[PDB]
Amino acid sequence: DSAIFTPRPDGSPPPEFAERRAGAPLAPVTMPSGDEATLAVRYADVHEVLTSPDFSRAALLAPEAPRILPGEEFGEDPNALTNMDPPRHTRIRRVLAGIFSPRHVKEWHPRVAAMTDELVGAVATGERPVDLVETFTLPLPIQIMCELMGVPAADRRKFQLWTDMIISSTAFTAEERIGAAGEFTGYVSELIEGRRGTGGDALIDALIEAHEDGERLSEAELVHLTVMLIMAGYETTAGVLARGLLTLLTTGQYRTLVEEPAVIPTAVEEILRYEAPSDGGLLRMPTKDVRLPSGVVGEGQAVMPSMAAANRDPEVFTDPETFDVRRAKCPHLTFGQGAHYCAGANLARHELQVALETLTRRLPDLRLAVEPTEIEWRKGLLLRGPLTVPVTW
Ligand code: HEM
Repeated sequence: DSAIFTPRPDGSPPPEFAERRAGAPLAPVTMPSGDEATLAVRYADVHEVLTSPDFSRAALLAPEAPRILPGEEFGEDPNALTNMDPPRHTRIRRVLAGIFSPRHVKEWHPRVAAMTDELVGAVATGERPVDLVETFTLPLPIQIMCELMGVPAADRRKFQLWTDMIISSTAFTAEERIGAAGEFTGYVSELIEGRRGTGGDALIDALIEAHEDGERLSEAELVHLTVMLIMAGYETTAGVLARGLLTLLTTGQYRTLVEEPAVIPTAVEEILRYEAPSDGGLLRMPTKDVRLPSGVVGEGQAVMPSMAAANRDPEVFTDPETFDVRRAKCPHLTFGQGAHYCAGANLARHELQVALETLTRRLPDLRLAVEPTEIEWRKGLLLRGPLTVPVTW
């Protein structure tokens, strides 16, 4: 297991979050690696940990630094954006801010709608019951990312299988995951070679142009970013989408969106808040003693921010354990905050919105085909979600 506390059979939070928010807001936690870190669970603390300039990400690559998981995985690549500090991080963050500008993401809206229509159309004209994960919530983000990256349809499954292997640290050995990452990268390098200089207007072309014309990305940064964007845009989105649809169906609030589609934008934010798929996040190393709202974290003592625990803090969210698609106030931290705020947040939010728009439009009578306790879940602190979501109509 890679769960933060006891592995859980559903999407409910571990009781230690509420216990800690009440009586131990900044206390050590033993991570799956066996190393310790300070677990921040209150929203005020997590928000400061994510936004303060007095924390480092690159310091966690040092040999004696705490690690979240046992082994030497791929979050140790010094060319990964999540492992960088300013000024290097600043340069690449500025490149990505232009590439993912609201104007540029809006230009990708039609492809997002086309892929969503295709997959919902296939469900609606097919047999029932169906597993909505295999037929929709899993394929949709990876197909979108593959389209935006100029990947042929025939290769989407390889990308899905490679990503699943690389992120499933407890399911495959390091040799297997290293091998998949080597294929992934190798494919992406050949993709760039066949794509560069041909005048496309996709995400992949904007990344290539940043390297070739701007000289604002190195070759290793370009290749690593392209792989990361695919992996992040696929798994995290797919997990939030499956968790959110399961919760909509179990609470009966799917019907709320069918009858009042104007609620879908607040529903997307509430799904992000309530089904935040990572109980824990990337560690932050204090580069000096940092005064947080609940206490001081010492220089050199790494902090785990829990965005999921922050997302249920009653100081910020009234009735935080209630799922309410009409919730007006929803400043969740599911996309993080500060320097490493999700670079794809606009695209991810739009995908979720269009998924719910299209499912409720085409399949208004959708309902669970099994009792929710028959569904198996992933357990790990970096990504939890249901394995299947059987539905019918
Ligand atoms: C629902 C979907 C998603 C969620 C909940 C999510 C969440 C996050 C979070 C929490 C972070 C910051 C991690 C930290 O600071 O420790 C992050 C970073 C990032 N996300 Fe997203 N993500 C989602 C979708 C996407 C999509 C669609 C893309 C790209 C197409 C993307 C690209 C990135 C990248 C590149 C970073 C690193 C930014 C940096 O370190 O400067 N994500 N994401």
